[PDB]
Amino acid sequence: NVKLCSLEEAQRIWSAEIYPIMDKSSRTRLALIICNEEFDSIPRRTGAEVDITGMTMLLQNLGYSVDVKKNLTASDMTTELEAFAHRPEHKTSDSTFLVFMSHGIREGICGKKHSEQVPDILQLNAIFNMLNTKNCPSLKDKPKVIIIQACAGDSPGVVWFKD
Amino acid sequence: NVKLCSLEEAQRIWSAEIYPIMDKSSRTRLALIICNEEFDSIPRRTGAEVDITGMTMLLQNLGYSVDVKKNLTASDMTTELEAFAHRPEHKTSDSTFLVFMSHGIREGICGKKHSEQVPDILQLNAIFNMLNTKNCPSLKDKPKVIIIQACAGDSPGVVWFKD
Amino acid sequence: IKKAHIEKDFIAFCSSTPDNVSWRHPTMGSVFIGRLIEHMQEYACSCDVEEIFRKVRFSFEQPDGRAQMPTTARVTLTRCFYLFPGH
Amino acid sequence: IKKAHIEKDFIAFCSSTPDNVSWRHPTMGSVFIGRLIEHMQEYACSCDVEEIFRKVRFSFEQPDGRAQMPTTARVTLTRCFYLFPGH
Repeated sequence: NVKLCSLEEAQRIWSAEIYPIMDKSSRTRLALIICNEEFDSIPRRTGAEVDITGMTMLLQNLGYSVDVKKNLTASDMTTELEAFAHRPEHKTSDSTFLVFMSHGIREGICGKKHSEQVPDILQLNAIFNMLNTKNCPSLKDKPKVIIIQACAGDSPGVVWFKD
Repeated sequence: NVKLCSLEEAQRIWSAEIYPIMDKSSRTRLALIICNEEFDSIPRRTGAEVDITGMTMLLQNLGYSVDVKKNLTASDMTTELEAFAHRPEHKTSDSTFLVFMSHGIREGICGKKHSEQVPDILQLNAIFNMLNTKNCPSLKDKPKVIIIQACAGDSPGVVWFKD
Repeated sequence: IKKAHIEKDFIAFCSSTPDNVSWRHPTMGSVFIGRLIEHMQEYACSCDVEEIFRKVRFSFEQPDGRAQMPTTARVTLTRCFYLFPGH
Repeated sequence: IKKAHIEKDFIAFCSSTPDNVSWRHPTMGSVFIGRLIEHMQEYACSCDVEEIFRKVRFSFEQPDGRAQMPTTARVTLTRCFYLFPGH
């Protein structure tokens, strides 16, 4: 589904300001999609399957082995992220993608059990921490792309004007 | 002090994915530098004058009228930012630069009276808010560049490894 | 022992600005995700991810109907990240 | 009345990553500021600000001595911002 970079296009791009790409035959690229659709106290995220399909197909076609996890608390998300960061395939990888899709608030991403009374939130800060050089040494010097589909609060994010 | 963009260079760059530049003769570009050097409870930021000089000269040579404010509390910084956002010159400007130079912590930029006991902090959130489309309508659709020289916490920001 | 940066080579791309809503059609999917796939499909061949993400942001420029503005956050990419699709 | 995005066309460039120190020589000035001036001086003519800022980040790549990593934050630039120095 992705337009291909031709040999003359890759040569045109290639100098020392580009992340090195590993040999196609030996590399083990990994990506993770966490998507919450069903919640304890928030309406079902209908249409999430369309998102899961599109992102999985795209990332696979970009060369990534894609793992999909569904309907998790912030704690389970944390465990999953910890397991993902420790995967030995990252050592023979050149990059990674992390996709989070859920309800969201200003504080962060909503776990399946989130409520205004009892918060269940994965912070953006925690995501970075779990994938940094200390906790994920295998991705040191390698691009880590984090994609988030969620609200960052409940404001429509607009201002009105006459003129 | 800035290498000039030649006529053939500007033509090479010029299509619809670039911020429009206003006519040199009619435009009134503004920039603001806030630099704290002297503090109530933190050691003097020696060498700050070198920073002030360099940034002022650079921004002037890029075409900006530069205002410099020194040794302010978070409240005074706020008032200054509010006054800056309301300046009518922005209507006949195409862009702006905001430079903040101070001691810093994770929460934000330190005012002159900051202490662990009594915090005096300008949040990054507040800076954006004061310069957004509601509070600074004259810079709607125009690039706003914020430059911060400060600590974002007290960690050296490193991890050690054997191999 | 040797020193290394604790945080480097990160980029985050969020569906909306802080405080603000992101939109999702009940059958068509999330607008940001749909827009992201389409731009990655078209531009991964010729643009680095930062450039692609900027192109996604441009597509939301006009605040028509259900307005939102995707944001790039906490960027420590030291080089350009090209996907080199096909390679 | 008409709608407009509350937050758009912003870029922030910070001297270090969250939690982390930035460095300043007592007579030579702040390293990030010095590095920023030098890169703006050289590259404003040919690179947009996002590209310049990435180049600044690259220069800190090796965590030699007093390590720090400048960060681009909260980016809603929808287009490339070229300074066009001289124009």
